[PDB]
Formats: sequence, structure tokens, C-alpha cells
Amino acid sequence: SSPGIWQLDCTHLEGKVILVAVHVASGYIEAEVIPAETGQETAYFLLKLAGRWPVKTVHTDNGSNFTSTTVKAACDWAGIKQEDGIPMNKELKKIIGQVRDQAEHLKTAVQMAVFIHNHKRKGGIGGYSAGERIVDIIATD
Amino acid sequence: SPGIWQLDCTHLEGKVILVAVHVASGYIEAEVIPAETGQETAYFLLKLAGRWPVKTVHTDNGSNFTSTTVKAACDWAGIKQEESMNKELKKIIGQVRDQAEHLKTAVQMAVFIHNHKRKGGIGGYSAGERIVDIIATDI
Ligand SMILES: OC[C@H]1O[C@@](CO)(O[C@H]2O[C@H](CO)[C@@H](O)[C@H](O)[C@H]2O)[C@@H](O)[C@@H]1O
Ligand SMILES: Nc1ccc2c(c1)S(=O)(=O)C=C2
Repeated sequence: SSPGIWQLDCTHLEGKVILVAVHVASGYIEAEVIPAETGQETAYFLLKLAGRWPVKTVHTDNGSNFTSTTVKAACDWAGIKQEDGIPMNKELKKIIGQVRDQAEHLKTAVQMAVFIHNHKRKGGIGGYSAGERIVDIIATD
Repeated sequence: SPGIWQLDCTHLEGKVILVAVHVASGYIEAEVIPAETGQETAYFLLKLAGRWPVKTVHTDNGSNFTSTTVKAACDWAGIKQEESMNKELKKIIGQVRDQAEHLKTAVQMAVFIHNHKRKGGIGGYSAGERIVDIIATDI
């Protein structure tokens, strides 16, 4: 698994849309709640993500939001290879349910769940969080 | 420290730009928000802390930071509250503004350009490489 590969996926909750980007090699995630899976929101999500991390390749579910010209033009501007149809929503929903009663709004609880996921030590006390893994995988010097 | 950030706001076309700068690297995160409110501030900070190791954020004096929701977000996330990379962002947004209809988009292009731009000749690093290098070194 190359360090520049992300998987993008969507999850629906309380009638709202959660776009999730998973850095495949570390398990690190980024997520936003969006009003609906349109091309403008997808392009915007991908542009932000690509500005924050080295994004070489995105694997998608090939939803209609990805075939939109807006999103193709975003990947092109940002130098992203878009790979439609190339194959933890359950995990993120579980964690959202554990913080859900501390947030007045879903979107807040989503960011709380992201924080928790990315900080969680994976595989024992000597292991590493997703956050530690991504920076270790990506640091070049 | 790897964990020190500075947050500032920029006003433009009647929208507000919240800019967080990672002080040791120059790396930026930015969002356009309809208005500089306590709720938008809290959400911005919560997103930042889930994405990078945020220990301390230095802020301007303003009321958005006094909010009880900001205080709750900070307490939950372990954040303690206490220019060159800023007017540079505004210059970049200018250079690319015509490439996009909405300000939001131009802002995110400019954050992309800033964080990927090699400083110096062959041998140089971008702000994005500095931050990951600083933080990986610290682990
Ligand atoms: O410019 C707002 C822009 O950001 C999105 C998510 O991609 O909205 C989320 O992030 C904003 C910035 O912090 C918040 O203001 C917003 O409340 C939050 O859902 C976009 O949907 C939106 O167009
Ligand atoms: N090359 C490289 C390494 C890390 C990072 C970037 C580039 S970035 O600037 O895109 C953000 C983090």
C-alpha cells in the first residue's frame, strides 16, 4: 500500500451525510458532515484533504458524486488519480454513539469520533495510533 | 513544540477565514465560515485537534474564544488556550481567485499551494514536509 492512497466512502446517519477519507496504510481518518453527496461538496472535500496531506490516489465507491465534472476537475487541479470502483464505517458509527450524548449536533459528535479514532493505540500498549502511523509512513526526512 | 498553533481570522468579501498556523513548520489549516461565532470556532478547533497533535493554541483576544462551547471543546480535546505565513495566504488567494467562483474554493487552493510549495532550491522542504518531519521525529 503506497503512502498516497486514500479510500473515500460515505456514511449516512440521522438523515445526514458523512464523507470519510481513510488513509489506507495507517487507518488515519478525516471526515465532514455534508448536507448531501453533491459534486460541489465532494470536490470541496477532496480539495481540502489534498491541501492537508499528500494525496496521490483516491479509491472511490463510484457514486454519482464522483462522476461529476466538478470532482474530476478538482482531482486534475490537485494532481490526484481518481480510481472509481476499486474496493470502518461500522467503527466510526460505534464511536459516534459513544460520544453522541455529549454534543448538541451530529457534526460535533462526528469530529469527536474522528479524534478518538485517530488517537487510539492499536495493537497493545507498545503499539501506535493511526495519527502516529500516518506521519511515520509519510515523513521523508 | 510540535504541538503549538496560532489561530487568526481574516475578513474578506464579507465572509471570515479562520487560519491555523503550525508555528514550527508554517503549515496551515483554513476554513471559510459564514461568521466568526463561538460555535464555528469550537468546531474548527475540534477538527484541528482530531487531525494533528494540538497542545496549545495562541489566539487574538476575541469573544469567540471565550464562549462556553469553545471552552468545552478545548477541555474535551486537551487544548490549552494562550503574520508572514498569514498575509502570504492572502497573497496566494489573490493569485488564484479567478480560477474559482466561490471564495471557499480559492481559499482551499491557496492552502494547497502554501503547504506543498518547496521553499529554497534543491535541498528544500515544503511546510507540509516540515510538519510531518517535526512530528514523526518527536514520536
Ligand atoms: O465552508 C464550509 C464548508 O465546510 C464543510 C465540510 O466540507 O462544512 C463543515 O466545515 C465547515 C468549516 O469549519 C463548517 O462551517 C460546517 O459547519 C461543517 O459542516 C462544507 O459542507 C461547507 O461548504
Ligand atoms: N511530500 C509531502 C510529505 C508530507 C506532506 C506533504 C507533502 S503535504 O504538503 O502535501 C502535507 C504533508
